[PDB]
Amino acid sequence: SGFRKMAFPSGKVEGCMVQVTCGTTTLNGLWLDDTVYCPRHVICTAEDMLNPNYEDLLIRKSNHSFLVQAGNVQLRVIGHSMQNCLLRLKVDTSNPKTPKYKFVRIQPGQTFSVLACYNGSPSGVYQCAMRPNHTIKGSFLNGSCGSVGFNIDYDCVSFCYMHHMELPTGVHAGTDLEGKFYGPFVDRQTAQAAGTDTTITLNVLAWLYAAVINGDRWFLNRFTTTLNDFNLVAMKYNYEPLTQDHVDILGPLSAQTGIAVLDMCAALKELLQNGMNGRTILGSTILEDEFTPFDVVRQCSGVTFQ
Amino acid sequence: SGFRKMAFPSGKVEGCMVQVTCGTTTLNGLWLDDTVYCPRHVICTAEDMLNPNYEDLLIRKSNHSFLVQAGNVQLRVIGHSMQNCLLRLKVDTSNPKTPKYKFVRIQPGQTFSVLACYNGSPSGVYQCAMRPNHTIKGSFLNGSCGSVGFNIDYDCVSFCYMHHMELPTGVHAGTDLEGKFYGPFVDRQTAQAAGTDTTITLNVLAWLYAAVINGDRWFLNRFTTTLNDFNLVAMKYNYEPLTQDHVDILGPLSAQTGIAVLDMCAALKELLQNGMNGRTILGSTILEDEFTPFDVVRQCSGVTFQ
Ligand SMILES: *[C@@H](CC(=O)OCC)[C@H](C[C@@H]1CCNC1=O)NC(=O)[C@H](Cc1ccccc1)NC(=O)[C@H](CCC(=O)OC(C)(C)C)NC(=O)OCc1ccccc1
Ligand SMILES: *[C@@H](CC(=O)OCC)[C@H](C[C@@H]1CCNC1=O)NC(=O)[C@H](Cc1ccccc1)NC(=O)[C@H](CCC(=O)OC(C)(C)C)NC(=O)OCc1ccccc1
Repeated sequence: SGFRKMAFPSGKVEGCMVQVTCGTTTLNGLWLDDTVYCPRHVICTAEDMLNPNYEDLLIRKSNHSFLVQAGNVQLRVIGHSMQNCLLRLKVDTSNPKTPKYKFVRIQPGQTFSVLACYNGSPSGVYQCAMRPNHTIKGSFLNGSCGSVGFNIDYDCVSFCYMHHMELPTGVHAGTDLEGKFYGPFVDRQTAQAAGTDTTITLNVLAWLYAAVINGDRWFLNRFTTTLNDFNLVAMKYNYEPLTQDHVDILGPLSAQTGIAVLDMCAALKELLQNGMNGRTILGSTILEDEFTPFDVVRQCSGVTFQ
Repeated sequence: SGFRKMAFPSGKVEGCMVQVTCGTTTLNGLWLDDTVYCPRHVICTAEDMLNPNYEDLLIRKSNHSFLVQAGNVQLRVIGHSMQNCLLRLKVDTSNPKTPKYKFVRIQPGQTFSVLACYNGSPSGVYQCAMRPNHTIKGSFLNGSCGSVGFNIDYDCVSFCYMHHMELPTGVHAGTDLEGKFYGPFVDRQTAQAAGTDTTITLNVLAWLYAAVINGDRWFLNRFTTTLNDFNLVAMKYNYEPLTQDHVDILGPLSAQTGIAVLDMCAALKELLQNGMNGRTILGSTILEDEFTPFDVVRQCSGVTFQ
């Protein structure tokens, strides 16, 4: 029993972190096979940051403009190219610790583990959701750029995020491992702001299923709702519209608990309208939206505490 | 910026996890050098669980009664002994992945990272506090016994917890790596219950410092309090008494923010008495008690967002 925000074991990713220096800028890189991936903003200096032209900044560098350190060992750069907002630095050594991996672009609402890293050395791990507005609520200081986000399926690491920047609200933006940003953001110091966010409805519902599997039913009611009547209420409370796809995704959790999705929806409608009356759900006084249905299945018992 | 419950990178601990079988019971073991540590309740079968005599159960086993698997490789047991509620199985191979490590007995209120493990294979990592009543609010299923808790200082792993059992409230109990339980609990299936818990006052205060360092001051007030007047209020709200030692521990955070401890105490007194008025602190609608002062210093910038 219990329910915690649980990150993937980070060992396979720790063995891939390096430090990348260019001029007086140091940040983190990811070393797989004989390539090191890092944010391209490593090539900026102070002033470059406002209006940098990366093609023009890069063509001015050689291979030996880049210093790469793996632990206490210098990796020699024998090649470099730019791919979107990332650099791909070819090095002379293949990483002997390279796990099976994939690059994946996660979708809004999905979760992943972040390995916060400084000067190429891992310092902590925590679980994030990709918000609807394409930012994450991370925890990052200066020097954390190039820290990556990932999931693990079997023994395969699916990398999905590389950290690039912090926005004025203290939330975070970055790219997939193709260097394509999540959201409308750009790697330069303009006046960009996170758009308005929404509560992730599918996840709140998954988490209500988790509470049931774990033995708690207090928030349920005798009612049902239609997808549409639910969505009218959803909009009023800044929740994402529920779709039939979301209803189908919730199938297996519905089956394990015996609670029809739209019945769980009515329960949710009631919680939004009435509050929790000073009670908790899985120890929480608020409606948690950062566990997916897959997160609940991965953590909860396959047997309901009936 | 940001503030997350952050676990230590788990790689050094993942390389030490094995599976230990005895009869039809499988659980996790920790492999350092040529010793594997596991809960001694591995030697119980069904019925043994209520009134087991471990000395009598153990003397009936040989070395080859124990099956130990490291990944896909069988480690041969050449020795075994009991130490408190743990077994120490000597094996023929020294773990080539043994990190620098210590065994430490953590104190109530202190935190640590848990590597949840099943059948010797790590499945997730999350941060816990040791509650005042010597339990943790973990997330564990059947097969999770022998999963360990740890901190990392530099590159040294300080192991502090091994998981043994779940109590009726869904919270968890276990031992240090000497096999001595945290709390009055015993490794048999009696009618034991967690004692009443308390809120960890020192940590709540550390977390209020974290909120200030991160730029937020809304909860402060013009008042001060004495240690004693504070404690009268503390008792009324099920908070631990504040001690002078706690005040001294909070020194560096006090210094970084310019807020005297007892002034932060007055602010806390006010929050307990009045509530948060529908506002959040570091994104939380409740007073968080699972970050130590060391957790705040390890995660927050050394520069206050003034
Ligand atoms: C990692 C970079 C690194 O590790 O090595 C040194 C370059 C930084 C991590 C950030 C900083 C704190 N926490 C983090 O997550 N990333 C950056 O410093 C990037 C750098 C950069 C350089 C060139 C081109 C593009 C990006 N910059 C930012 O994150 C930047 C920080 C501004 C900020 O919000 O912090 C304070 C201290 C001023 C409050 N953010 C940014 O430009 O956002 C857009 C914006 C700027 C100004 C006004 C309004 C919006
Ligand atoms: C790990 C053991 C393992 O991995 O391999 C198989 C042995 C178990 C992890 C627990 C179970 C679910 N989550 C966890 O954290 N640990 C146990 O099963 C131990 C086993 C044991 C055997 C012999 C001697 C001592 C301990 N037992 C318990 O945790 C036990 C479980 C009872 C429980 O609360 O679960 C449900 C399903 C019945 C709700 N807890 C226990 O004995 O607590 C004291 C108590 C028992 C009965 C009534 C009141 C209090």
